[PDB]
Amino acid sequence: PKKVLTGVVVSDKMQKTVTVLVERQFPHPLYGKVIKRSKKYLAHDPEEKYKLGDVVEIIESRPISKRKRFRVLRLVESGRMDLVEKYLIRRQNYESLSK
Amino acid sequence: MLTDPIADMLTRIRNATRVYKESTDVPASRFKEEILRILAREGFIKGYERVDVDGKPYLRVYLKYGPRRQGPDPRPEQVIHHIRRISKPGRRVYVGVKEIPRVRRGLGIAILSTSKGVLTDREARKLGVGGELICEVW
Amino acid sequence: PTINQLVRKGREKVRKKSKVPALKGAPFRRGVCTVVRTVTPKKPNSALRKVAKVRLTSGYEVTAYIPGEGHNLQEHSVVLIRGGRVKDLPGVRYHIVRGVYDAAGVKDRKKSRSKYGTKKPKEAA
Amino acid sequence: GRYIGPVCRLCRREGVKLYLKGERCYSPKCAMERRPYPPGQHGQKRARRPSDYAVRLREKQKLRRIYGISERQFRNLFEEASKKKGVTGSVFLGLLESRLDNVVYRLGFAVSRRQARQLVRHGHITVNGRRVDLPSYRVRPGDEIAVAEKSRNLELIRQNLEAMKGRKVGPWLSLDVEGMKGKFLRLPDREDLALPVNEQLVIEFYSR
Amino acid sequence: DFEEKMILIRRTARMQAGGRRFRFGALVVVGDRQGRVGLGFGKAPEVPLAVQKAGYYARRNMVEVPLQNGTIPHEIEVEFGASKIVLKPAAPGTGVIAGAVPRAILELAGVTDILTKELGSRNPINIAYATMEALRQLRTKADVERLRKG
RNA sequence: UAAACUCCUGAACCCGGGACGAAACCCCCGACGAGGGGACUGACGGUACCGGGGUAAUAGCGCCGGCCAACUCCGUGCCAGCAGCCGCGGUAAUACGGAGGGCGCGAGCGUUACCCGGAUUCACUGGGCGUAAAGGGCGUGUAGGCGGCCUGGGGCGUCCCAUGUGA
RNA sequence: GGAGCAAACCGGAUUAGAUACCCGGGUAGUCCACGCCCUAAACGAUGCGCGCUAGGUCUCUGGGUCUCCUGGGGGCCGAAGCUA
Ligand SMILES: NC[C@@H]1O[C@H](O[C@H]2[C@@H](O)[C@H](O[C@@H]3[C@@H](O)[C@H](N)C[C@H](N)[C@H]3O[C@H]3O[C@H](CO)[C@@H](O)[C@H](O)[C@H]3N)O[C@@H]2CO)[C@H](N)[C@@H](O)[C@@H]1O
Ligand SMILES: [Mg+2]
Ligand SMILES: [Mg+2]
Ligand SMILES: [Mg+2]
Ligand SMILES: [Mg+2]
Ligand SMILES: [Mg+2]
Ligand SMILES: [Mg+2]
Ligand SMILES: [Mg+2]
Ligand SMILES: [Mg+2]
Ligand SMILES: [Mg+2]
Ligand SMILES: [Mg+2]
Ligand SMILES: [Mg+2]
Ligand SMILES: [Mg+2]
Ligand SMILES: [Mg+2]
Ligand SMILES: [Mg+2]
Ligand SMILES: [Mg+2]
Ligand SMILES: [Mg+2]
Ligand SMILES: [Mg+2]
Ligand SMILES: [Mg+2]
Ligand SMILES: [Mg+2]
Ligand SMILES: [Mg+2]
Ligand SMILES: [Mg+2]
Ligand SMILES: [Mg+2]
Ligand SMILES: [Mg+2]
Ligand SMILES: [Mg+2]
Ligand SMILES: [Mg+2]
Ligand SMILES: [Mg+2]
Ligand SMILES: [Mg+2]
Ligand SMILES: [Mg+2]
Repeated sequence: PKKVLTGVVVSDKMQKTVTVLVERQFPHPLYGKVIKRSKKYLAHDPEEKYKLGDVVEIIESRPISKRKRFRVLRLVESGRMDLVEKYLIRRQNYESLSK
Repeated sequence: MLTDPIADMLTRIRNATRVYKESTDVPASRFKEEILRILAREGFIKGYERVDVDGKPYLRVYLKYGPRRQGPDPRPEQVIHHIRRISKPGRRVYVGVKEIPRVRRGLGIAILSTSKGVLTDREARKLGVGGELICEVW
Repeated sequence: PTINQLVRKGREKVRKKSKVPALKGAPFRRGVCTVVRTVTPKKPNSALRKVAKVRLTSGYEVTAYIPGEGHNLQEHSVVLIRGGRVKDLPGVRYHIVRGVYDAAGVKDRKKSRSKYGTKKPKEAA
Repeated sequence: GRYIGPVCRLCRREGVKLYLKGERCYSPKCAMERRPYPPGQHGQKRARRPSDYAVRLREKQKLRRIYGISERQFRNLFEEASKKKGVTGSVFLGLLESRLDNVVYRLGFAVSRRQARQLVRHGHITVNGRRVDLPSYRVRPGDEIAVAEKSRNLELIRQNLEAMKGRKVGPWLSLDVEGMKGKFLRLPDREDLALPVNEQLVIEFYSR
Repeated sequence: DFEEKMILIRRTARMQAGGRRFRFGALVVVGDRQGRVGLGFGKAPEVPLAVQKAGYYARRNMVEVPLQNGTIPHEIEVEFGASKIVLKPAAPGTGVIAGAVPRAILELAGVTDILTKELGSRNPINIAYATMEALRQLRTKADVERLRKG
């Protein structure tokens, strides 16, 4: 099975590409507590159809660029700008950790 | 805000029993009721019942002890010697049926929430299921 | 700590500190005596303890204890070092091994002979 | 090699009478009927309350010295019994009693385990027809333990097989006395033996 | 009459004008090897008298130990002050695996097959008192049933 | 009982036989296939193993204050030395050196070095923070973690069955 | 800005000595504004929030049918329990 993941488009700045943040969760190997973790995937959108906020599925794919190995299978639901806020703030916090 | 109502319930019991109270109320929840049912069936409590306290749903819970004892300190033996959450908000604990534990060589229970309802270890093992390991009582 | 805290931080494995650079752990290291001095102990002991400052192959120049009844070590002696502090002598973390290279083993030693490195005697044997 | 050295001398020390000489360690002396105290200069002086260790040590030295086996071989047997199913105490004894050198002695062909050892070593013994010179060999049940036809004429085998005229043999063994051959019908239960040894102490000794 | 094992004897000392002044303590277990043990702690100016005193105290202090074939109905942890004792059932052929203190006690109660562990303060006195509580606190399928009726 | 000594066996060593590992490739019949027949081939090795003869024929190392199984006499006098930790030695040392004796292992026994253990002494199982080490000087609040009661939908966690994989 | 107090410092005592304790002076400083510093036995040496488990007694501050009852806060003694 070509791996199908699902997450949230958090960038459309590139041409024919969307960035998709994808959550995965699981027990911690020692401490057992279920923990979330995530990862961004660059996904191929040949028709710049998908935009900021969309939940999409993402599918394992024949390579399209360096580090672009996924295509956008389908829209799951639109909207979710809340989740994009989540990401964008987490991102600007970074500048408040320097010297 | 009360993070774990089940831990709350359990602890209300732990506490009331340690001073030989005849009963405790505990704010009512369907889930809570199901755990009590087991508790009652297994003879840890006398029984329980729905009630309103300031017109709000509780579960009065009739506790149960040994007989009076002999020498100095004639306080009754306790029926609930031990009662203790396992799975908790901070850290859920889930088990397959092959790893449901034997509580005090079976002289003790483990209550256990499954997709075939809340069950003791034995009920659930025979029913061939596991799930969230709620608490162990001996 | 909370579980969330263990998840964030975890516990720290404790690194054990070597009592002994005979450099690379290597069970014995060969050296050349430099000063064969006598040193007094400390604490609650009194004696004239026999000691070699040793230049090693391992690079280190270190001080070693010469165990046994009495010895035959002088200023260019060439000896094997083994590790084993002395405790009454500060900065003495190794012993010389007797019976090897220019440290002859202890003569007249009937008992624990294999430490001290002295061959089997031959009168009733 | 196995012990080699004074014997009815731990007959002493170990308190109990051990049967390591067979004929004499049996008759006004395992040296023990004359001097029932430890060897050496201190032997007869108020023994000190023994440490839990001393006790457990002694019991295992007892059991081991009885079978004449070495610490390494004894130890491996114990570890083997521990892995195996069932009361690990008896099992060990099961295994210890399955040694050909012992069976041969249990069967009367030799008067001592030590002497049984020499018989087995020097080819005088045969398991199931085929001959076998290993003291450690595991006799399993069913096995016939004969004497070597070539070896039969020997004074020693004769006497011992003749003094087995009257004699009765353990419940796990049988013995055609004339054909100079016995059998190993099954492995002995703890109850089958009357050893002066509480193995619960031995298991305990191998716990730290 | 029971067996009487002595676990711990020690000499304590109090101070007085011109010199120290010694007392002796003795811990003694007594038991029949069949479900009765008693722990006794007895002090006195001479060792003899303290041991004797302790045995006496030990007999006035006995316990139901529900054996079940040389071992116990279930596992128990007991903390006594800072000393913790764990007590685990074992099949036969295990032995009493335990440190000097809880073993003597478990021996004379006729436990033959049991797994233990001292956690905490490894103080003999307190380890012994925990072992007693631990035995003291053992129930069986029988008594538990009886407790849970109504 | 150890020795001496009395019977008994017979490692070493000497004599004799003597391997399995090798049936194929190949050749012949059949058809150059199936099937059948035939011949060669051994480094290890004159070894393993079998048979006859046959000699009482190696014992060492560590330890004996407590932890820890094993104690006495001499020598020595805070010296010489021992020492894993506690600590021994200053004229009666079971702690040093030797003797006798004893304990433990045994073609080994000790030493040093390194890993895990004990160490629930990084604690998930399984620890702590008033005075022992440990509550941030106090707040505000971001990310994050956690979340009261009732009903319905989805089934991501979770649980179950079957199956592939885990050489 | 500066009354009083007072590191340093200038003197007087005391003392074996006295770079101190005692006495007499005395600058910074202590005071104000603005800007820094960011420490402490910054202590309850006790993180915050929530629920649960006898009472008695004194106190500050609300409400009630004001002998007594019922909130919020500060103390003391103490059930169960915990603690080395
Ligand atoms: N150490 C005292 C304090 O602990 C406080 O928090 C702790 C305590 O409130 C409480 O710990 C309790 C303890 O109160 C009470 N004495 C009994 C219990 N044994 C402890 O519990 C803790 O330890 C046990 C294991 O011992 C765990 O199984 C349990 O899950 C854990 N809560 O729960 C917290 C768990 O550590 C605060 N951190 C702080 O006030 C201070 O550190
Ligand atoms: Mg309550
Ligand atoms: Mg599975
Ligand atoms: Mg000294
Ligand atoms: Mg003697
Ligand atoms: Mg504690
Ligand atoms: Mg400790
Ligand atoms: Mg002999
Ligand atoms: Mg002959
Ligand atoms: Mg000893
Ligand atoms: Mg020595
Ligand atoms: Mg002397
Ligand atoms: Mg020593
Ligand atoms: Mg000596
Ligand atoms: Mg070998
Ligand atoms: Mg650990
Ligand atoms: Mg923990
Ligand atoms: Mg700690
Ligand atoms: Mg502190
Ligand atoms: Mg604070
Ligand atoms: Mg806040
Ligand atoms: Mg938040
Ligand atoms: Mg919820
Ligand atoms: Mg699912
Ligand atoms: Mg002055
Ligand atoms: Mg002044
Ligand atoms: Mg002034
Ligand atoms: Mg307070
Ligand atoms: Mg109040």
